[PDB]
Amino acid sequence: NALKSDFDSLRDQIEKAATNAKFNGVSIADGSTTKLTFLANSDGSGFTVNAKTI
Amino acid sequence: NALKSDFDSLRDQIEKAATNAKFNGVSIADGSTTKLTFLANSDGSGFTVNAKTI
Repeated sequence: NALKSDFDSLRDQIEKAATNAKFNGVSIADGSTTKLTFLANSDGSGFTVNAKTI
Repeated sequence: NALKSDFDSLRDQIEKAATNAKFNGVSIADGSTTKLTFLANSDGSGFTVNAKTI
Protein backbone atom coordinates (compact mmCIF):
# COMPACT_ATOMS: atom_id res chain seq x y z
CA ASN A 1 0.00 0.00 0.00
CA ALA A 2 2.86 2.38 0.77
CA LEU A 3 4.51 1.70 -2.58
CA LYS A 4 1.20 2.20 -4.37
CA SER A 5 0.63 5.54 -2.65
CA ASP A 6 4.16 6.63 -3.60
CA PHE A 7 3.41 5.68 -7.20
CA ASP A 8 0.18 7.70 -7.15
CA SER A 9 1.89 10.76 -5.71
CA LEU A 10 4.58 10.63 -8.38
CA ARG A 11 2.01 10.33 -11.15
CA ASP A 12 0.14 13.38 -9.87
CA GLN A 13 3.49 15.16 -9.76
CA ILE A 14 4.17 14.35 -13.41
CA GLU A 15 0.79 15.76 -14.37
CA LYS A 16 1.36 19.02 -12.49
CA ALA A 17 4.89 19.40 -13.87
CA ALA A 18 3.57 18.87 -17.40
CA THR A 19 0.64 21.27 -17.37
CA ASN A 20 2.60 24.18 -15.84
CA ALA A 21 5.20 24.46 -18.63
CA LYS A 22 3.81 27.43 -20.53
CA PHE A 23 5.68 30.53 -21.69
CA ASN A 24 3.53 33.53 -22.65
CA GLY A 25 0.48 31.26 -22.64
CA VAL A 26 1.78 29.09 -25.51
CA SER A 27 3.46 25.74 -24.89
CA ILE A 28 4.66 22.71 -26.84
CA ALA A 29 4.59 20.16 -24.02
CA ASP A 30 1.02 20.17 -22.71
CA GLY A 31 -0.62 18.99 -25.92
CA SER A 32 -2.84 22.01 -26.58
CA THR A 33 -1.92 22.53 -30.25
CA THR A 34 -0.38 20.46 -33.02
CA LYS A 35 2.50 22.71 -34.11
CA LEU A 36 4.04 26.15 -33.72
CA THR A 37 5.22 28.19 -36.69
CA PHE A 38 7.75 30.99 -36.26
CA LEU A 39 9.01 33.55 -38.75
CA ALA A 40 12.07 32.62 -40.77
CA ASN A 41 12.06 34.87 -43.84
CA SER A 42 11.34 38.52 -44.51
CA ASP A 43 8.47 37.45 -46.80
CA GLY A 44 6.49 35.35 -44.30
CA SER A 45 7.79 31.83 -44.93
CA GLY A 46 7.83 29.89 -41.70
CA PHE A 47 9.96 27.70 -39.46
CA THR A 48 7.77 24.81 -38.30
CA VAL A 49 8.20 23.09 -34.92
CA ASN A 50 5.89 20.17 -34.29
CA ALA A 51 4.35 19.61 -30.86
CA LYS A 52 5.83 16.90 -28.63
CA THR A 53 3.28 16.27 -25.88
CA ILE A 54 4.86 14.91 -22.69
CA ASN B 1 -0.71 -1.60 38.92
CA ALA B 2 2.75 -0.19 38.24
CA LEU B 3 2.65 -1.32 34.62
CA LYS B 4 -0.83 0.16 34.21
CA SER B 5 0.30 3.51 35.61
CA ASP B 6 3.30 3.48 33.24
CA PHE B 7 0.92 2.83 30.35
CA ASP B 8 -1.31 5.72 31.41
CA SER B 9 1.61 8.13 31.70
CA LEU B 10 2.84 7.20 28.24
CA ARG B 11 -0.61 7.70 26.73
CA ASP B 12 -0.87 11.17 28.28
CA GLN B 13 2.59 11.86 26.87
CA ILE B 14 1.47 10.90 23.36
CA GLU B 15 -1.47 13.27 23.63
CA LYS B 16 0.70 16.19 24.74
CA ALA B 17 3.32 15.50 22.07
CA ALA B 18 0.59 15.41 19.42
CA THR B 19 -1.28 18.58 20.29
CA ASN B 20 1.85 20.75 20.59
CA ALA B 21 3.07 20.26 17.00
CA LYS B 22 1.91 23.52 15.45
CA PHE B 23 3.93 25.92 13.31
CA ASN B 24 2.50 29.43 12.91
CA GLY B 25 -0.78 28.19 14.36
CA VAL B 26 -1.41 25.74 11.50
CA SER B 27 -0.63 22.04 11.80
CA ILE B 28 -1.22 18.79 9.92
CA ALA B 29 -0.84 16.37 12.82
CA ASP B 30 -3.42 17.45 15.40
CA GLY B 31 -6.48 16.84 13.24
CA SER B 32 -7.84 20.38 13.14
CA THR B 33 -8.38 20.63 9.37
CA THR B 34 -8.73 18.20 6.48
CA LYS B 35 -6.04 19.49 4.11
CA LEU B 36 -3.59 22.30 3.46
CA THR B 37 -3.19 23.91 0.05
CA PHE B 38 -0.04 25.81 -0.87
CA LEU B 39 0.77 27.88 -3.93
CA ALA B 40 2.35 26.08 -6.86
CA ASN B 41 1.72 28.25 -9.93
CA SER B 42 1.84 31.95 -10.68
CA ASP B 43 -1.89 31.81 -11.54
CA GLY B 44 -3.18 30.39 -8.25
CA SER B 45 -3.28 26.64 -8.92
CA GLY B 46 -2.48 24.76 -5.75
CA PHE B 47 -0.32 22.02 -4.27
CA THR B 48 -2.56 19.92 -2.02
CA VAL B 49 -1.30 18.14 1.11
CA ASN B 50 -3.87 16.05 2.93
CA ALA B 51 -3.97 15.96 6.72
CA LYS B 52 -2.54 12.91 8.50
CA THR B 53 -3.82 13.07 12.08
CA ILE B 54 -1.53 11.28 14.54
